[PDB]
Amino acid sequence: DVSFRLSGADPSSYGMFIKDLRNALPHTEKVYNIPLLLPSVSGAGRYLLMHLFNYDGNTITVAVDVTNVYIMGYLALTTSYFFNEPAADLASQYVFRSARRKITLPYSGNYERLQIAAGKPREKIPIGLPALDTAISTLLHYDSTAAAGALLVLIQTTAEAARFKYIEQQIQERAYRDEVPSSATISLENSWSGLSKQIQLAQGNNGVFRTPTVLVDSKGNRVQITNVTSNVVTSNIQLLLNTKNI
Ligand SMILES: *[C@@H]1O[C@H](CO)[C@@H](O[C@@H]2O[C@H](CO)[C@@H](O)[C@H](O)[C@H]2NC(C)=O)[C@H](O)[C@H]1NC(C)=O
Ligand SMILES: CCCCCCCCCC[C@@H](O)[C@@H](CCCCCC)C(=O)O
Repeated sequence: DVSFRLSGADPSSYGMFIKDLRNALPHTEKVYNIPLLLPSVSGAGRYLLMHLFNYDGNTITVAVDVTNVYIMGYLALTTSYFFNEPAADLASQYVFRSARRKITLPYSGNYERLQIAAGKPREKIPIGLPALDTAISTLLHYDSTAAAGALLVLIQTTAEAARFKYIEQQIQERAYRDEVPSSATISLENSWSGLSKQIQLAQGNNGVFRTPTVLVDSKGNRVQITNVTSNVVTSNIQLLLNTKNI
């Protein structure tokens, strides 16, 4: 299990949490020095439990699939909550079994469905450590519309930060003040599967992408990523989705 406490949190302690999160994900192989997530894991070992504490010390436990960093559901007091998707239902067979009741959320976990439920794209949802504190508090008491927005915050400040050093740094900059994610942040989130695939395809292609990946940079300009010498590959991406899962 990994843990993060919003009470007394700073860029340093958040950085430690993201390191812990990355380190809790198993790999037997690195591709271009980037850990390669496993094709599959059987049993309860497939799921990592993140213990998150809001400023007041109230807690949720979040279940994360270690093969893809997808949040499947969470526990809030004695109630478990899972996304409306087969992978999450499967997760409910292994985690939070001692919960008194189980609620299935009226949406899947994908960005498009969550944005519809929340009533706004994540371009317009501020993120940061204060937003994460809010998200935790929101998830403690069931409200499906509010929960959609909270989950959009949660996914980006945990899973996406684990996947990209740039996103981790973005959240560290937002330690005491929320701000909507940069277009670069959104771009990286959307391209994680694509980048993971192409980095793996580069293995037998002299470090060259079979298909170029289009990203928006920090300055806000659209750039093409064609090979492994790109800063996105050498410095940014921290975890690779296995091509068996793409
Ligand atoms: C591999 O990727 C790099 C980009 O990371 C490519 O180089 C850039 O491409 C041209 C010059 O060739 C310039 O417009 C850019 O300024 C370069 N960027 C950087 C950061 O140097 C390179 O062309 C690619 N190589 C192959 C074989 O595809
Ligand atoms: C893709 C259609 C159904 C969703 C399948 C699993 C995705 C939900 C699992 C958690 C998810 O929110 C991920 C990030 C979202 C990626 C989906 C956007 C298209 C996560 O928890 O980081």
